[PDB]
Amino acid sequence: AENLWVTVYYGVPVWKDAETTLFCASDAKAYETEKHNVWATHACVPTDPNPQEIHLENVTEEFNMWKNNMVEQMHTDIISLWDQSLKPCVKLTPLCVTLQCTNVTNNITDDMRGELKNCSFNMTTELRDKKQKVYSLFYRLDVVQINSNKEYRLINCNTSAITQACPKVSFEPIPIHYCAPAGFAILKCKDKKFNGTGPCPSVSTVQCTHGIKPVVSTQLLLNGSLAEEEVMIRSENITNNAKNILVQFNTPVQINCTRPNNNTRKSIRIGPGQAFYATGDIIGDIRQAHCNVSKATWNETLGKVVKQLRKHFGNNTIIRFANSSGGDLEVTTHSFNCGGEFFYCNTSGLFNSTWISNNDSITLPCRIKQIINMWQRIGQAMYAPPIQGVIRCVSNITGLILTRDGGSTNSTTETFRPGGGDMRDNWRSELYKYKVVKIEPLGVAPTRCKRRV
Amino acid sequence: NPQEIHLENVTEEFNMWKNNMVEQMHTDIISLWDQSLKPCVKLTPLCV
Amino acid sequence: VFLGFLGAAGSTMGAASMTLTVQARNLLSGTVWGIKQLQARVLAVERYLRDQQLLGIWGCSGKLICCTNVPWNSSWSNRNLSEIWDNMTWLQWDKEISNYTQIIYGLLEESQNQQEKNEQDLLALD
Amino acid sequence: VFLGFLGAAGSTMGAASMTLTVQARNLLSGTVWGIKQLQARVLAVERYLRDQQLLGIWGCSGKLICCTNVPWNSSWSNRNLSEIWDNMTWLQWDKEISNYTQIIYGLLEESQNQQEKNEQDLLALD
Amino acid sequence: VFLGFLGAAGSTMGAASMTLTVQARNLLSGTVWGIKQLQARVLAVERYLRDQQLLGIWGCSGKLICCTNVPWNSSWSNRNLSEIWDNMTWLQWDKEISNYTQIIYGLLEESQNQQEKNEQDLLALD
Ligand SMILES: *[C@@H]1O[C@H](CO)[C@@H](O[C@@H]2O[C@H](CO)[C@@H](O[C@@H]3O[C@H](CO[C@H]4O[C@H](CO)[C@@H](O)[C@H](O)[C@@H]4O)[C@@H](O)[C@H](O[C@H]4O[C@H](CO)[C@@H](O)[C@H](O)[C@@H]4O[C@H]4O[C@H](CO)[C@@H](O)[C@H](O)[C@@H]4O)[C@@H]3O)[C@H](O)[C@H]2NC(C)=O)[C@H](O)[C@H]1NC(C)=O
Ligand SMILES: *[C@@H]1O[C@H](CO)[C@@H](O[C@@H]2O[C@H](CO)[C@@H](O[C@@H]3O[C@H](CO[C@H]4O[C@H](CO)[C@@H](O)[C@H](O)[C@@H]4O)[C@@H](O)[C@H](O[C@H]4O[C@H](CO)[C@@H](O)[C@H](O)[C@@H]4O)[C@@H]3O)[C@H](O)[C@H]2NC(C)=O)[C@H](O)[C@H]1NC(C)=O
Ligand SMILES: *[C@@H]1O[C@H](CO)[C@@H](O[C@@H]2O[C@H](CO)[C@@H](O[C@@H]3O[C@H](CO)[C@@H](O)[C@H](O[C@H]4O[C@H](CO)[C@@H](O)[C@H](O)[C@@H]4O)[C@@H]3O)[C@H](O)[C@H]2NC(C)=O)[C@H](O)[C@H]1NC(C)=O
Ligand SMILES: *[C@@H]1O[C@H](CO)[C@@H](O[C@@H]2O[C@H](CO)[C@@H](O[C@@H]3O[C@H](CO)[C@@H](O)[C@H](O)[C@@H]3O)[C@H](O)[C@H]2NC(C)=O)[C@H](O)[C@H]1NC(C)=O
Ligand SMILES: *[C@@H]1O[C@H](CO)[C@@H](O[C@@H]2O[C@H](CO)[C@@H](O)[C@H](O)[C@H]2NC(C)=O)[C@H](O)[C@H]1NC(C)=O
Ligand SMILES: *[C@@H]1O[C@H](CO)[C@@H](O[C@@H]2O[C@H](CO)[C@@H](O)[C@H](O)[C@H]2NC(C)=O)[C@H](O)[C@H]1NC(C)=O
Ligand SMILES: *[C@@H]1O[C@H](CO)[C@@H](O[C@@H]2O[C@H](CO)[C@@H](O)[C@H](O)[C@H]2NC(C)=O)[C@H](O)[C@H]1NC(C)=O
Ligand SMILES: *[C@@H]1O[C@H](CO)[C@@H](O[C@@H]2O[C@H](CO)[C@@H](O)[C@H](O)[C@H]2NC(C)=O)[C@H](O)[C@H]1NC(C)=O
Ligand SMILES: *[C@@H]1O[C@H](CO)[C@@H](O[C@@H]2O[C@H](CO)[C@@H](O)[C@H](O)[C@H]2NC(C)=O)[C@H](O)[C@H]1NC(C)=O
Ligand SMILES: *[C@@H]1O[C@H](CO)[C@@H](O[C@@H]2O[C@H](CO)[C@@H](O)[C@H](O)[C@H]2NC(C)=O)[C@H](O)[C@H]1NC(C)=O
Ligand SMILES: *[C@@H]1O[C@H](CO)[C@@H](O[C@@H]2O[C@H](CO)[C@@H](O)[C@H](O)[C@H]2NC(C)=O)[C@H](O)[C@H]1NC(C)=O
Ligand SMILES: *[C@@H]1O[C@H](CO)[C@@H](O)[C@H](O)[C@H]1NC(C)=O
Ligand SMILES: *[C@@H]1O[C@H](CO)[C@@H](O)[C@H](O)[C@H]1NC(C)=O
Ligand SMILES: *[C@@H]1O[C@H](CO)[C@@H](O)[C@H](O)[C@H]1NC(C)=O
Ligand SMILES: *[C@@H]1O[C@H](CO)[C@@H](O)[C@H](O)[C@H]1NC(C)=O
Ligand SMILES: *[C@@H]1O[C@H](CO)[C@@H](O)[C@H](O)[C@H]1NC(C)=O
Ligand SMILES: *[C@@H]1O[C@H](CO)[C@@H](O)[C@H](O)[C@H]1NC(C)=O
Ligand SMILES: *[C@@H]1O[C@H](CO)[C@@H](O)[C@H](O)[C@H]1NC(C)=O
Ligand SMILES: *[C@@H]1O[C@H](CO)[C@@H](O)[C@H](O)[C@H]1NC(C)=O
Ligand SMILES: *[C@@H]1O[C@H](CO)[C@@H](O)[C@H](O)[C@H]1NC(C)=O
Ligand SMILES: *[C@@H]1O[C@H](CO)[C@@H](O)[C@H](O)[C@H]1NC(C)=O
Repeated sequence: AENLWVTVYYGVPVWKDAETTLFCASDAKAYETEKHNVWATHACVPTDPNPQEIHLENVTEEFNMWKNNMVEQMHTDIISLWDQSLKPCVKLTPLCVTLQCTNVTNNITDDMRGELKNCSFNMTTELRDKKQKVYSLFYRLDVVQINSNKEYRLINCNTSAITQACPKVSFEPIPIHYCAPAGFAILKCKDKKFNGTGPCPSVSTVQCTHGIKPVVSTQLLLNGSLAEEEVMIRSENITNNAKNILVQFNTPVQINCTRPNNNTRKSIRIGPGQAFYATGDIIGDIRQAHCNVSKATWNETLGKVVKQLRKHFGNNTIIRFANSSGGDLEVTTHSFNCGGEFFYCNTSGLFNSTWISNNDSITLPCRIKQIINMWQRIGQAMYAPPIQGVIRCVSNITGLILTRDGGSTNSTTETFRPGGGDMRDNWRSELYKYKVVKIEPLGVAPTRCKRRV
Repeated sequence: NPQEIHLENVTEEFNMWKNNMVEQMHTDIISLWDQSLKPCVKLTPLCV
Repeated sequence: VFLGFLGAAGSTMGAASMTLTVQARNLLSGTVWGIKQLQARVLAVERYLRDQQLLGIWGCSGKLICCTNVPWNSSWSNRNLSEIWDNMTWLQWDKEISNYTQIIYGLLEESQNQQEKNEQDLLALD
Repeated sequence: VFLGFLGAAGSTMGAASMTLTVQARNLLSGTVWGIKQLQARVLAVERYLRDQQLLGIWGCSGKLICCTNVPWNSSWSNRNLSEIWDNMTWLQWDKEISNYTQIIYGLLEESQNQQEKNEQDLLALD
Repeated sequence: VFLGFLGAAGSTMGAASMTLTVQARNLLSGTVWGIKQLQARVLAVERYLRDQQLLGIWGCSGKLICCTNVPWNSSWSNRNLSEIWDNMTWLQWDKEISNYTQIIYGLLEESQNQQEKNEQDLLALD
């Protein structure tokens, strides 16, 4: 009657923030790409043909892109992905032989600084007796001299071991949907303006996130999700100049990168079984890699960002853009992958501006390295095999990773420079609208209801 | 003591050429071959 | 009307009680990196049977809804009948009673079906 | 008589209804190549609880047999009582109603125990 | 009083029947060497559902205690009511009836709910 009684309810909309083991999902057409299992999609669950997105009316849930565990899980996934793909690959242990290198065949000037080296060296054949006097073609960034002619060595021989990437697999980023197991759910923030942190007015739930391509790059965010309305600015601590500033674009900036060098793949045999893919002679002209950015598009995009920067650093302030301070090549340059090669582009032409309170393409010098050590990993060095023919790629500049200086003089002007390093930031630009929660359907509540005797 | 139940009145269509037990067994024996040779001695320096 | 999974999350408890058979349906749902989902879907059924065990040892077993012979202690956030089912969400409600959730659970599994069923064994022999 | 597992498969539905407790009994049954059976026996209990969940959310829970308050739509292969249980096997029957199986399932979990149990909460308070 | 898990193990069956909801609660409990516990906790729920399946196919489903319509055969260690519940432990009791445990199980799953529930289908149509 007037005295209440408890009643057990099973299936109540009650969830709490937690962390669990997420699995993958990647369409059905992506599995038809085959080519001996490219990247990851091997035993990955096919994406639901008709995904469901339930808009939770009246629900306001707090998100935190900087304290989201989906990033730390994805990061550990891509890293482990890298190792599994290089385990059954050919190890280039006997490639640390003395290299008798020389300049590539061309005609001066003295400012060409070689860059390309024509290295000749000894090599083990199929038999364990007679050697092999074969030559290859390595970049300057791949070699390093050691003290008669000029003798070099691989740049990684004094750092770690080296394994060659298999030519069967490809480093082409394909959409990957992250899903939560039974009893769990993934909430999605659907407001057009959200800095990744705080309460969300329009929250919806999903089982699997949208196709997120694991594009590994620095400074320039490539092939990402475009922002809504005004471009967005996100940071863990704006007042802290040690925290990076993730930028998201509304209109994509068309970028074009090419490799104007018809390379040749020499397949010398380090048997029995293993085989090394050297770089043969170059067919045509000796040209360097470059990236083009439409001057018109970049001017409007940069000017659209600075208008958002004044909303946080004072309305009437001066914003200046400057290149990187220095350090590793992966930090000072725009590192990315296109056609299998690993480019390293000079971004001194994009961040060379000074904004006050109120028709061609921008070419960027790009270097190419074959022996890489991404994710700040020591012990595992991958030698990217040469690619035949001229490589062309067209991508979307969908965001930046900027850093602010400490020289202040704070209430006057502010300087912003490109940063990166930590690849975990790259995932945060796509996982800012997702978070993991667990469902607890057991809820007790009082009512004037009593059972039998 | 295995049990075999004869399903009376039951007529089921078989297909030995479209049977998946074969494709499963085949992938089993192949994987069996590899696991048995993993901790074995590699004759890499026998190509003299 | 069918708002879907977790549909009436922002709705009142009385309104969300109509969507009980929806969150219950999608609660079970039917080389490395493949073991990623295995260890996850194993925890999925363990999480299910855990709640089902509690739902069984109590005076329920039959899911969705069931009544119990336990008086509601006023110390557990003294609200009225019309102030709970028509002015509070399940998320907002679970936040207050969270302190006494473990306490209430003990009064359901121990005090009831251990004393109730044993009582029935005395009533069924005659 | 005990024909065994799947014994009355070729028998009529009425006759095979006597062998329900037989197919239900052997339905759960209690380095690589050893993980072959692990991933299989995990799917075994997930397949079991899946049917048990449906069997629970409906007006059943108690296995084997149970009745429901759903009128049989004539569009679902209009046969007579004596033409189903005494002239058709379960294999032959499931082949026809397969088109409406998903439809019937919805009328059992949603229309019934969500409206029936909620109805009981109104009948048990008085 | 709460002796805890397996508390009344040395106590009489009648006394240990009060501790049924205690051994039932802690029965489910919510790179190599980590797979050591996975394969173990998988067997844990399979062991649970195995007993639950038997507990379901019998005239029980509702756990803890339930009655059945099976006459106690004198050949199964003919003891008296006061000589079992007040002079014997469950460990000592299970040692004697162990010979007929498999026999009794058959009279519960087959003879009862297969003939009892089918009987009810005849009683519920009228
Ligand atoms: C941001 O997103 C954009 C858009 O997705 C993305 O652009 C993509 O660039 C990559 C290059 O890195 C492109 O991939 C290659 O494309 C060429 C050209 O494709 C032509 O032919 C197809 C028909 O098949 C046409 O539809 C198309 O329009 C072009 O005309 C292909 O030739 C390449 O194929 C090789 O690589 C594949 C994967 O690596 C292999 O599966 C395939 O077998 C080829 O490998 C081998 O081919 C030869 C044997 O046939 C062999 O001799 C070779 O040596 C080699 O081993 C490859 O598919 C991709 O198409 C672009 N996307 C689109 C939509 O066109 C940007 O790259 C991305 N940015 C970043 C940073 O990731
Ligand atoms: C990196 O460095 C390597 C060296 O390790 C270079 O490889 C050498 O490239 C040169 C090209 O300049 C090669 O020299 C050429 O060898 C040819 C082989 O001769 C064949 O034919 C004769 C019959 O005529 C046979 O008897 C013989 O057995 C061979 O089968 C010659 O035919 C070439 O002669 C031509 O050029 C000369 C130039 O003066 C003319 O006078 C001649 O008339 C004729 O047109 C030439 O001599 C050399 O063999 C290569 N060596 C190796 C080991 O590969 C790479 O080119 C270099 N790469 C870069 C990018 O710098
Ligand atoms: C192979 O490489 C060599 C590099 O050593 C190159 O020879 C060089 O040519 C350049 C011009 O192409 C010469 O530089 C000149 O220097 C004088 C000053 O002494 C200037 O007055 C010249 O200016 C004229 O030429 C320019 C060329 O673009 C014009 O743009 C300008 O308007 C003037 O007309 C010029 O800068 C250099 O001295 C030589 N070097 C040597 C060692 O001779 C050769 O041309 C290259 N060959 C091929 C086929 O690539
Ligand atoms: C680089 O950015 C451009 C944006 O300028 C991308 O082109 C756009 O691609 C999206 C799909 O990702 C297109 O959206 C589609 O619109 C149709 C319209 O009805 C809709 O039916 C589809 O369901 C889908 O939403 C969009 O139209 C298209 N833009 C234009 C102008 O055609 C391009 O795909 C990006 N490249 C990448 C990410 O590699
Ligand atoms: C490749 O190996 C051969 C050995 O067959 C090297 O030839 C010897 O080089 C050394 C000095 O480096 C001389 O003292 C010998 O007289 C050479 N001939 C022999 C040993 O028969 C050759 O230099 C090596 N090439 C490289 C390292 O590029
Ligand atoms: C392995 O070799 C590389 C290349 O010689 C070494 O990198 C050099 O590190 C010193 C640090 O004092 C720098 O001054 C040089 O500029 C670096 N060289 C290049 C080409 O960048 C590296 O230190 C070596 N690692 C060892 C010896 O453990
Ligand atoms: C980047 O490349 C794309 C295509 O590779 C260029 O788009 C072309 O623009 C020209 C106009 O100059 C049109 O005639 C072509 O039809 C366009 N191609 C396509 C596929 O649409 C784009 O202009 C390039 N941008 C830069 C900055 O180099
Ligand atoms: C950033 O740009 C500045 C130019 O504004 C670069 O400074 C030059 O550095 C080179 C060293 O390679 C010197 O020879 C030049 O004299 C410098 N120019 C000036 C005006 O100081 C700087 O190296 C660039 N840094 C990066 C990381 O790209
Ligand atoms: C990237 O580009 C900048 C500017 O385009 C380069 O800076 C030049 O450095 C050289 C010496 O290496 C100087 O002679 C030039 O005067 C500099 N240019 C300017 C405009 O000051 C820089 O070297 C390039 N590479 C890197 C790695 O930053
Ligand atoms: C950034 O762009 C400006 C142009 O707006 C470059 O200014 C150059 O300055 C040198 C001397 O300081 C002049 O000889 C050039 O003619 C100027 N360039 C132009 C296009 O007029 C400045 O060097 C650029 N900074 C970097 C690092 O590249
Ligand atoms: C790069 O060079 C190779 C040869 O070294 C070119 O391959 C030739 O392609 C043409 C048609 O494109 C064929 O008729 C020839 O038979 C090919 N030659 C060989 C040896 O395979 C290739 O086309 C060049 N790349 C580009 C972009 O022109
Ligand atoms: C290679 O070219 C550079 C250009 O600066 C020159 O200094 C060097 O001496 C050349 N070396 C050889 C072996 O030709
Ligand atoms: C951000 O940085 C400022 C100073 O750099 C510090 O006082 C503050 O605690 C940081 N965290 C915030 C504002 O959440
Ligand atoms: C375009 O860029 C130039 C410098 O390259 C700058 O002075 C000008 O203000 C820019 N225009 C707009 C509209 O932002
Ligand atoms: C900066 O001034 C503009 C008007 O020029 C205004 O729209 C904007 O809200 C201001 N931003 C602030 C005050 O943060
Ligand atoms: C209700 O809660 C109070 C604590 O405020 C406690 O003292 C009291 O014993 C509880 N009632 C019962 C019946 O246990
Ligand atoms: C629950 O208890 C904590 C401390 O144990 C207290 O801070 C909190 O206010 C309590 N909850 C409510 C709704 O009062
Ligand atoms: C029975 O099936 C027919 C389709 O032939 C459908 O139109 C009708 O609505 C169904 N009956 C009910 C009660 O839904
Ligand atoms: C079930 O539907 C399919 C097409 O949806 C049809 O071909 C088939 O005949 C139907 N089954 C029966 C028993 O009519
Ligand atoms: C009781 O057990 C005896 C064996 O001693 C057996 O012969 C008899 O049939 C059993 N009773 C029943 C009802 O089966
Ligand atoms: C159970 O049977 C075994 C032999 O089958 C026999 O030795 C034992 O004594 C029996 N148990 C009892 C309690 O008599």
